[PDB]
Amino acid sequence: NVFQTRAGCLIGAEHVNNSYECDIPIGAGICASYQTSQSIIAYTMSLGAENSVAYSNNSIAIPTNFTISVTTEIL
Amino acid sequence: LIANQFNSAIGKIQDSLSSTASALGKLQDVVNQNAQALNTLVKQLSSNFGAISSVLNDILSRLDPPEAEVQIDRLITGRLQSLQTYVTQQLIRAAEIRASANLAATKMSECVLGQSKRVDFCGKGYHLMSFPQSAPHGVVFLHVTYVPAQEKNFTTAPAICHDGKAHFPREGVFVSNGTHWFVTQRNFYEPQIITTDNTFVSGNCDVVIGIVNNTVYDPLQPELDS
Amino acid sequence: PVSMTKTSVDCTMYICGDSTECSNLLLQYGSFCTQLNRALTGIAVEQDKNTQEVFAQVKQIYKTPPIKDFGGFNFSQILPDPSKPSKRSFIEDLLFNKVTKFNGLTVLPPLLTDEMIAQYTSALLAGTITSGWTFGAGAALQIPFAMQMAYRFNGIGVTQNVLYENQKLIANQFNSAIGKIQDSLSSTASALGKLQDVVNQNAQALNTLVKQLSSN
Amino acid sequence: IRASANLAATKMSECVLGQSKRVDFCGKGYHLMSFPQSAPHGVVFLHVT
Ligand SMILES: *[C@@H]1O[C@H](CO)[C@@H](O[C@@H]2O[C@H](CO)[C@@H](O)[C@H](O)[C@H]2NC(C)=O)[C@H](O)[C@H]1NC(C)=O
Ligand SMILES: *[C@@H]1O[C@H](CO)[C@@H](O[C@@H]2O[C@H](CO)[C@@H](O)[C@H](O)[C@H]2NC(C)=O)[C@H](O)[C@H]1NC(C)=O
Ligand SMILES: *[C@@H]1O[C@H](CO)[C@@H](O[C@@H]2O[C@H](CO)[C@@H](O)[C@H](O)[C@H]2NC(C)=O)[C@H](O)[C@H]1NC(C)=O
Ligand SMILES: *[C@@H]1O[C@H](CO)[C@@H](O[C@@H]2O[C@H](CO)[C@@H](O)[C@H](O)[C@H]2NC(C)=O)[C@H](O)[C@H]1NC(C)=O
Ligand SMILES: *[C@@H]1O[C@H](CO)[C@@H](O)[C@H](O)[C@H]1NC(C)=O
Ligand SMILES: *[C@@H]1O[C@H](CO)[C@@H](O)[C@H](O)[C@H]1NC(C)=O
Ligand SMILES: *[C@@H]1O[C@H](CO)[C@@H](O)[C@H](O)[C@H]1NC(C)=O
Repeated sequence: NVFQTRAGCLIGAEHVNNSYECDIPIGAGICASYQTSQSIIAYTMSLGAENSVAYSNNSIAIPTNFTISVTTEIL
Repeated sequence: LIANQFNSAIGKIQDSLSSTASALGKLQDVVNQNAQALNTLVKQLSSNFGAISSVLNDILSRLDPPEAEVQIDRLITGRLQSLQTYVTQQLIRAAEIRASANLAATKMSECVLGQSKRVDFCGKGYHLMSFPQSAPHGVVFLHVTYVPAQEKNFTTAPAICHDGKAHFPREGVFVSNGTHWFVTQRNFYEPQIITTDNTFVSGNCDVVIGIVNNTVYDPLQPELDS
Repeated sequence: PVSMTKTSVDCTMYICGDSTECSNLLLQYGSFCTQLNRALTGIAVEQDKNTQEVFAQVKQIYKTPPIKDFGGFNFSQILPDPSKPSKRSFIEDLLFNKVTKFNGLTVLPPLLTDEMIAQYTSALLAGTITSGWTFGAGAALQIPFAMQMAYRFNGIGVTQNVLYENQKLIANQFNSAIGKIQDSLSSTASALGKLQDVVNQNAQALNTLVKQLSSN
Repeated sequence: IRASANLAATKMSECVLGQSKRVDFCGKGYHLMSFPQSAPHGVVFLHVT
């Protein structure tokens, strides 16, 4: 159950087409994770949801509402 | 509404901190590296460094000084070399913290003591205010931020012709709900009727591109008529 | 500069060329080398963190609309070019061309391949042209690039009507200014000195490390 | 490098994502907008001023 990557030989992890958020970094763009019956999968990283913006030369989007969100920063 | 959004938002911070320690990783990391470094320091004591015995007294015993000096000297060079590494690691690691402290000072001086217009320097999104909380060997900030949530599509125009004179908004931008033209503030939908008060005239229609015909209501004239 | 070559050097293979006799003597020195191996690991994982912080600042990957109708401005240079194999813009490649063993020394690969980095810089650049600063705050909001620039003037204290009256002149001044950037990078390599300086120091560092092997 | 990386990190956030009123933090002149471009082991900014 061997998978070949630029990082090296990867043994005991099953390749998958699906991409997800990077979970455990192997390098050269492959991250591995525990997922479903559960096993270890190695996948190409997902850089985030694809989102084209409905741009045009006369269209503007105005927020109509707000959320006060408090975040934590630790140093 | 904002009070409720703020009060609940503080509430979640408890729960995220109450159950998961993944947030506190950064401070815990500093403790481990320093604590782990000392373990390496004391561990080197047991190492022989190529001498008959690692225990110094056993060298003082088990043979007279004139030969024992050679064995001790081998011990010293090993131990002395261990400090050279350990100290040199601290200075470099100490420099890292001091760089982090100066960032904290700037972040404290510029986030809690005042509003900061630097984007993403004090929390994601538009910044309102910040709270410091002390933490073991560190500081924890609560960045209270304003995040615009729900948006709408509106047709917009750079400027408005009224009598052959271009009109530009004093503040905010022109938005049309499809049949009527309004000026609304930049970050919130608060449509309000076009007036000479909202708009300052400049130049002539032809030069601007995309300018749209409409009417600019004038407050004074009905007052004059009535 | 953002990241440096992620290198890891093995304790023993460098010190002892596979001599058990040499290895046993090394065990007397105790845990020296394992902190060296560990310290170099600390550097290595850190670099993959650097590139995260510089680029991975956008939560979604925006792409520009197909038709490049930007009020006259011309980002064809800096926007990604499909024809080139790596999804890289024209000005990016001028950079990748300008900038140019077996004793336990291994060079670990970076976590973000040069392709994926190019997607962030495509995403960040696509965000700036259609949403201004908004995508940093929250959901990206479409806004005609003519107006967004008119906002930006209003930021520096010049009233808006300066832009809309002089849109045509600004566009050419912006389009031409991009033009000079290509030539300065394409012809003169003194610009990329800093990145080239990072690489040379590291390669020079390893060679001195290997040269030390052959001294008595 | 890390000091240089954060300086890029700050410069990315405060200059690309938003207009910055800090003087010469974003190239000489009043700042309008900046563009990021990737590079070998580094990042190159275009500062439109
Ligand atoms: C703006 O968004 C807030 C987000 O909460 C909305 O407030 C909620 O309104 C619903 C009404 O269906 C209430 O049931 C919730 O309790 C409200 N939330 C909170 C936290 O109080 C608000 O209605 C939105 N305003 C507009 C005009 O759409
Ligand atoms: C756009 O907004 C305007 C202003 O609110 C709307 O015009 C009003 O429409 C209501 C009916 O919903 C009438 O009772 C008012 O008399 C109208 N005002 C004026 C000044 O005519 C208009 O209907 C909205 N249209 C859309 C498509 O949103
Ligand atoms: C806005 O309204 C003006 C009229 O106030 C329009 O100007 C007309 O333009 C046409 C086309 O060139 C001419 O044939 C007319 O003679 C113009 N009118 C006058 C009074 O000179 C203008 O076209 C309108 N623009 C938009 C975008 O609606
Ligand atoms: C943006 O500028 C580029 C040039 O950098 C334009 O691409 C050129 O288009 C002309 C046709 O007008 C061709 O003859 C050139 O060969 C093109 N150059 C390259 C490098 O492809 C592009 O058309 C401009 N876009 C707009 C909308 O004007
Ligand atoms: C990925 O998909 C292709 C076809 O789209 C398929 O042939 C291949 O087996 C898939 N990979 C895995 C690991 O199943
Ligand atoms: C604005 O219009 C676009 C058209 O493609 C649509 O995808 C988008 O959802 C609209 N905005 C909202 C808030 O629905
Ligand atoms: C906006 O783009 C449309 C094409 O969809 C074009 O017909 C129109 O003239 C443009 N208007 C401006 C002001 O650029």
